[PDB]
Amino acid sequence: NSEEDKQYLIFIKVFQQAMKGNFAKIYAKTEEGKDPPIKKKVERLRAELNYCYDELSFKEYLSDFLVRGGLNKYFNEHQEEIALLIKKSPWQEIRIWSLLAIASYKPKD
Amino acid sequence: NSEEDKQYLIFIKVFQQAMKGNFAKIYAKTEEGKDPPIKKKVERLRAELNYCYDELSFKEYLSDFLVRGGLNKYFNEHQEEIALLIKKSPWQEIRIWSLLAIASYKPKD
Amino acid sequence: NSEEDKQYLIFIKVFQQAMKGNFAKIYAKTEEGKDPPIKKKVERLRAELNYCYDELSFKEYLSDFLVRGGLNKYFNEHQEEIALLIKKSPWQEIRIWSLLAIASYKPKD
Amino acid sequence: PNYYLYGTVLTRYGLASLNHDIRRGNKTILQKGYWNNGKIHSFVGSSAIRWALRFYLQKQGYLVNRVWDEEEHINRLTSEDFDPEKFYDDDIFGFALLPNQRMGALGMNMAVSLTPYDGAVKLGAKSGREKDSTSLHFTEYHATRYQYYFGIDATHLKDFSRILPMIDGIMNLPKVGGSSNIFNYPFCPDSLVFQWTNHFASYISYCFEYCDPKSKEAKLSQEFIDEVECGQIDPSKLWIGGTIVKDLQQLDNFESSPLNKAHIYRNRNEMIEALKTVIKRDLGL
Amino acid sequence: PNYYLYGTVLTRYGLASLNHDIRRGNKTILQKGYWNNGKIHSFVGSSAIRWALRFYLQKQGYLVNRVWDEEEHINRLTSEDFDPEKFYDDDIFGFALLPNQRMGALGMNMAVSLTPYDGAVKLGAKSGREKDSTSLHFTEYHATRYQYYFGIDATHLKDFSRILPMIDGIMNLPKVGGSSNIFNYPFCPDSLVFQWTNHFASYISYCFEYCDPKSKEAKLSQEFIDEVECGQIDPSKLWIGGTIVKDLQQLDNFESSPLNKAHIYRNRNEMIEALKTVIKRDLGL
DNA sequence: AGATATATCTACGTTTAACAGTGGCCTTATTAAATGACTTCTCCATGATCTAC
Repeated sequence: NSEEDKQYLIFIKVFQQAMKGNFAKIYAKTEEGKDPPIKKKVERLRAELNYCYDELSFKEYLSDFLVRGGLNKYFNEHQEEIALLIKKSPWQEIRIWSLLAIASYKPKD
Repeated sequence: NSEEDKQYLIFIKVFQQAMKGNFAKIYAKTEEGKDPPIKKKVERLRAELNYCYDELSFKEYLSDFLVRGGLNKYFNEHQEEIALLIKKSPWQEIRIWSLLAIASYKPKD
Repeated sequence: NSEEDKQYLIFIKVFQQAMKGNFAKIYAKTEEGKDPPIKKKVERLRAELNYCYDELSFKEYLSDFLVRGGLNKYFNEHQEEIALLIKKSPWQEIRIWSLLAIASYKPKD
Repeated sequence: PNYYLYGTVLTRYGLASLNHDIRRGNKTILQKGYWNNGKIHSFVGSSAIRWALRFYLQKQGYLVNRVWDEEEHINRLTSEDFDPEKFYDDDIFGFALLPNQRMGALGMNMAVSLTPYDGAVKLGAKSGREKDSTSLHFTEYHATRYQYYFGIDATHLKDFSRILPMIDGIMNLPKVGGSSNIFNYPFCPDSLVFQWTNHFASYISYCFEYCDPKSKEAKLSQEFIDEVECGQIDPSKLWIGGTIVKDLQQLDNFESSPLNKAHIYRNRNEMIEALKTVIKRDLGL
Repeated sequence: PNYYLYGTVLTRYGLASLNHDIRRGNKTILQKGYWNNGKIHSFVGSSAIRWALRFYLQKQGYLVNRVWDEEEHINRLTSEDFDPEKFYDDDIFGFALLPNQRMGALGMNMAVSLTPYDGAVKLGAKSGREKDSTSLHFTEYHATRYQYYFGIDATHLKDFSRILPMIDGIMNLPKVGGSSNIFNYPFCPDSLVFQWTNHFASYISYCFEYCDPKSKEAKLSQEFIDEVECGQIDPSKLWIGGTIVKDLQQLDNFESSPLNKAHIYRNRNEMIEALKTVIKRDLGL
């Protein structure tokens, strides 16, 4: 695979780890009740991502989600590559990549 | 390639080193067996970064945070480039870069 | 290029040289094996910069800081440009530039 | 002698949600596509302006085959046998059965947004409580001026006097199909560039171009004027009117430029009256 | 001698849907194919421009064997036997009824789109709540400058004076077959590269290239300028006019390049007049 | 006049804490083409027979 495909794969894994962190925070914060909302959280995440209309707002939401996730091993191993990929590539393609990562989220067994 | 991207990457590194300095400061401040607040400090940093109302706001905060970081070599190497990048550029993109840096300091530790 | 950014950079250099003079003064003041207070001096400088209430406040402060710095060669060659830049521009912008210079002096030594 | 009327008029500044494309999700996608400089520009369908002119003709006498109900939201045909000799609608816009099929006297181009469209989205909610799938929705808008290009073959009209009502309607265009309830955008024009010549050669395409990202200055162009300076598009055949006149009169060397000796009227009504007089004189009405 | 006229023509910028191919489902695909760099471009067929030239010759008052009844939308033959001596269209475009056939002086190629086709589409729907199978539809459109190549043989014309009306028609081309109701795209030239030589070899075929993949810039191709530099394609036999003249004059070292000593005119009418004078002098007209 | 050691006072403390949205919805209808065309001519192979040398 070419370099761009590797960068895209690391971005997918980075987003998945960020969602791992956010879902862990949701589980910890709302342990009360029968079950915390995750399916509703996933639907809200999709709605927020589709809400973004230009590069500025979408990049703001993406960065905010990334920081909210926590430590990001995939984003640890690759700083400059993923940072340049985020800054350079058009925000729409980033939206496709984020949605694909959302749909590809492997639950922790 | 695309020296603007080089400046953006070195700014990410500068912000990471500044947060490293502030982490060292808070680790020095804490005493006894109390857990040093790092997750709390990171969340506080993210919340204050999101809170901003243009130009003076969040740029004063960026400069103050960089000063709080203390000795930072990456900013030492390149004075004029980073100084012009901070004075110029829309503040929202600088916020995006700083947030990224929040998510990309964790590679260091 | 972009002459106002030239004024901004020479202001950065003037502030760095003035704080170099102040650091030399305080190093001269101390004696014997006690660690000369410099990180504490940097913190004091930042705190005094942050403390200000527009116009006269922080302008008397910047003038006094430049005076206590000693003889500034860059200020000597650039009297008119520095004075005109200081008299004009919002004082918050000058404080931001000064904080950037606070973080910009380390490559000097 | 053959005669044609080519023109490109500019709309006023305001919000626009006139031509929702597909409503992908909750977002009623304001239809858009690439334009000058590769920036995405929102579009207003030319069929929308044709429908607006049809409605204008129907509203004021002017027998038309297709009557818009305005109550049942349906279109009624007075006579299925289209007769361009009698109806204004069949004579002007043409028809197709699937007979004569006409050709249409009026040729329209899709309206383009003079400014690129960034995201311009808007929320929508339905009161409070008891919320269903229809409660939350989004609508795209656009705060620009729209520009479109049209052309009529005067000779091709069955009744030569029918050119006057279309000019009156373009000057007084009714609501163009769109979200009038939420985004009431008047499509009346504020700057006109009309040419009335006897050969098909049709410059003055989308000349109005200002870019200047998010603004409302709406400068004329550089290429159109270039053309005017060079020698073609003779000023005697040009008609310019509207707010663009104010900008034009402030250009340097305007007194010596060939653009000066063109028909320039700051008021739109005066220029339209003069053009109507010229057309009536030329066509023998 | 043996004189021939070759040219590559570029059109203005606008929305065009002139060459719908066989439609699929509900969308009316406009014909497209591959071109430079492997990107899909939209093509307008040469038969359309030949029909437009025929219509121009019919309208201007020349004989024209094939009469096109606009109201009937039918084509009629003035005489069943083709007579290239008497009829302009039979002289120029040729015929084959199946003498019997003529080679035809005018040889034209397809009209390619200077800018690659992204895939922009437009939705159209019949108004009213009463909706049927023919309610909504999609029409494909393209915002591009179109470029086509043509070549004529002056000697092959039965009457040599017939070259003048064909040039006038090319510069004043009537509507090219398309959808003028919703995409009225003027095909009038705005930049020419004409060659009038006794040798046949032609190096001006598709000499136009885009500066940016989505833009209305229309700069001259590097190959054409380089070939003029190298020594072939004599500048004395070159004829360039239109909007590209400005870009050529803004090039560096233009006063030293061989492009300087070639016939270049900002106004297209002046260049056409000069070329027509040269042709009339060369062919004894 | 050249070479050399010395003297230059503040300063410090520069926020400690707790939170970084709690809820509900994430389009409801309808239409998913309507017509007609689906090459146009010629260029045949072979043997019997006519006819000129």
